[PDB]
Amino acid sequence: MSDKNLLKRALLGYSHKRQKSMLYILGLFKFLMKLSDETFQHERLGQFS
Amino acid sequence: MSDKNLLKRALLGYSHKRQKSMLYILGLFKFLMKLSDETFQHERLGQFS
Amino acid sequence: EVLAAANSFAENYSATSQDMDLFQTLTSCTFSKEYAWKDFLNGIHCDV
Amino acid sequence: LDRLYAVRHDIVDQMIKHDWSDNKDSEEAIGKVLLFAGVPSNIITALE
Amino acid sequence: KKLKYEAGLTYIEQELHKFFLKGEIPQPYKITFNVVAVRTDGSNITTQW
Amino acid sequence: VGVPPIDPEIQCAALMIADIKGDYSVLQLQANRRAYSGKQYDAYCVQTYNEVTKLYEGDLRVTFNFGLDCARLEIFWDKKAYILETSITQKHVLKIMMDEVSKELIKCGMRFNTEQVQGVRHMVLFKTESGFEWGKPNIPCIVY
Repeated sequence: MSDKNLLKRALLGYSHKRQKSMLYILGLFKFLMKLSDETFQHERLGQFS
Repeated sequence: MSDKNLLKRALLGYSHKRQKSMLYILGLFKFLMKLSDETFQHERLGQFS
Repeated sequence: EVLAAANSFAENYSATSQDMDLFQTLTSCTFSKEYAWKDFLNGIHCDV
Repeated sequence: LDRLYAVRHDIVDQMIKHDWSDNKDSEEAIGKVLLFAGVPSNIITALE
Repeated sequence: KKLKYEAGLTYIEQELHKFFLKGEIPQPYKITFNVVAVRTDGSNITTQW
Repeated sequence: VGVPPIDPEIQCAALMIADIKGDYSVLQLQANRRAYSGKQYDAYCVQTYNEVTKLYEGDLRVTFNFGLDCARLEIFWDKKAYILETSITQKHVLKIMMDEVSKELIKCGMRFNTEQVQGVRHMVLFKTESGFEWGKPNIPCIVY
């Protein structure tokens, strides 16, 4: 849930005003997703979110 | 400009804090927007309200 | 009468996603030049 | 000896000022730096 | 010097950040702070500077 | 439209234009702008090769030319010190610069002056995992 809260805060910050420190967090999350989409897809299914 | 500053302040007060007074001011603004209807007032480019 | 009707409408106003999107679009894109000039005026120091 | 330490601190400040090449002969207060940063005066009074 | 100055400047930084959240300033203000203590022999100065 | 300037493949794109298209225009442009290579030795600097030490002796001044940029290297044998100045900031080009400089120094009998520091406040050259970069390194690494 910490990652979910961080992503929610980053998207909230990206709106209203378009800063760079929050788009940095968005890019970090996108990099994490790119790393994740290189292995079995069923790993994300089940277990910790 | 006074209206635009008031609208920005009300929106950024309602955000980051789910206040009531800011919601009241936004309701006033929406009432105005409804009032702008019921006529046509074509509003060509350069005068967009 | 208009003021009273405005109060009646605004007291019971409920937030809407479309209305919030419109207000965000205005205050972030439409009135951008005006707020830029406002920030210009605010962030200037004058010494006598 | 107090004059000696004053001279010591003076040189240890001068050479780092020269390294930064920020021609600030007289050190100023934090409020002055904020006002030089484009901060509004009214919000400075509010934070005061 | 660290404790006192970083306490004050962190207070100022958080005040300015939440004032940006309130929505007057266009950009948040970032503060940084460092202290270099030259030894009385002038040996570690090159390491620090 | 030409080729956008990206260091690791500008020469490669020039090779493309020469080979598949058939016109050696981009190769000529690259040679004019950022490709000279070679080792331009100073006329007044004479080096004598001693076979006993298998090393050269005598003052050396070399101006490496790599197009619009030049690198000047002077060796003071009395002080056993070297001074290198250049205007190249790209990755593999600058890599070739200190590669050639290190080769010249090795042929001259000394090596580079490298310092491991946790941070430099001044505008210097530092080696990283990705290679060599000019600027102020904030990470503990090797600074030439």
